[PDB]
Amino acid sequence: VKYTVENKIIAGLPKGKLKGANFVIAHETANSKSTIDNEVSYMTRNWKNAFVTHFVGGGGRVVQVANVNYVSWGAGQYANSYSYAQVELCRTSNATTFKKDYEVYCQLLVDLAKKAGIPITLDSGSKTSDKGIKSHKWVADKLGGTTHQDPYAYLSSWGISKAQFASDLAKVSGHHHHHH
Ligand SMILES: [Zn+2]
Repeated sequence: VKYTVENKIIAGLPKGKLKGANFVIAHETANSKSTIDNEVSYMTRNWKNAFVTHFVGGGGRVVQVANVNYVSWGAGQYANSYSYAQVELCRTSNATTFKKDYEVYCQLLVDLAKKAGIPITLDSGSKTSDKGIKSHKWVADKLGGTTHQDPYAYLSSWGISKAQFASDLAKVSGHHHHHH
């Protein structure tokens, strides 16, 4: 799947070194009324409270709001010290929009993991040494420093289980000539 990264990197962010480039975090906004543009404007003004690296939404748009391979304030202190990137899915009520949003979400999570040298697994293991794509839920369950459970409630409303999300991420990495 093809996408365009819109550069809206927030001016003035800290560029904190990671303890390791071990995770890519899978989020969603939990906001049934916001657009991706609303989310980007809000996070620009409120970055001191929280920020991620990327939004996905608005029909498979990507907006980058922070550089990767530095701390982002997205998932509590324990995940934030080990997250190469943090990718946040915006909501839609439109099935055509969602299919675009979701395909691009899966492609971007795999693209970032591959660039960081992180395995394409979902919610594997239990520690900061278990590299991979991690839901906010897995961070809450295994590391603490947060209680959020995204993105599974939202994916479930669109008929996508955790098992289906794992299999969809593997299908991106499993493409013929995805890698050497
Ligand atoms: Zn989250």
